[PDB]
Amino acid sequence: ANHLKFIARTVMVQEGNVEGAYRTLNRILTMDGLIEDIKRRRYYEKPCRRRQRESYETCRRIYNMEMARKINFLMRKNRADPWQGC
Amino acid sequence: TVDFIKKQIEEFNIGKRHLANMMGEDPETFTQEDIDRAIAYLFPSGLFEKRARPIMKHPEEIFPKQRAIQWGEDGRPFHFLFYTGKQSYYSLMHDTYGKLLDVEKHHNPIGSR
Ligand SMILES: [Mg+2]
Ligand SMILES: [Mg+2]
Repeated sequence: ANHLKFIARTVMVQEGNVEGAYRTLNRILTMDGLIEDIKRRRYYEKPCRRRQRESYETCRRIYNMEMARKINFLMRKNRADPWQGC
Repeated sequence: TVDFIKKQIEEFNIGKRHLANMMGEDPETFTQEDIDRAIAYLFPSGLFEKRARPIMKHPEEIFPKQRAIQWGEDGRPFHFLFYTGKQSYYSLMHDTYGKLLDVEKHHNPIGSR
């Protein structure tokens, strides 16, 4: 409100395609976590009920990180197998 | 069970003669084709399932094949793959794979299924 307007969260559509530029802006906000925050902040969420969220999120992030790594590590051996029908 | 096959094939031939002499044909050119006609005329079972109709046939078509003796009288097994529990399968497998390997060293829609 004290900041200069139109500098923030602004995309300018190129070659007149609107839908593309909107997708772009959406990708911005969702990349920064603002959509999850708006949606979060429609109602309240109590501090306890918040650390639960945090911890469940962070556990899940750890799991998915690890499992991802493991998958991409074992990726090589997806290759068609040499020894078949030994 | 092999003694059964010896015995059965003997009695089969003796009964074969016995069949020809009553049915009044030359025991020599007697075929399975003739065996069928013969029994079919002697023991005429109207029955729908055809396996339950009377049969005289060479015991080999009657009985299932058997798995031979798998070890000597010392206890020692003949085939080296015996302990696989399927030797018959994995022998085909060993051979097939061997064929393949040799092919790789050497090499440097007819209605067929
Ligand atoms: Mg204002
Ligand atoms: Mg966060």
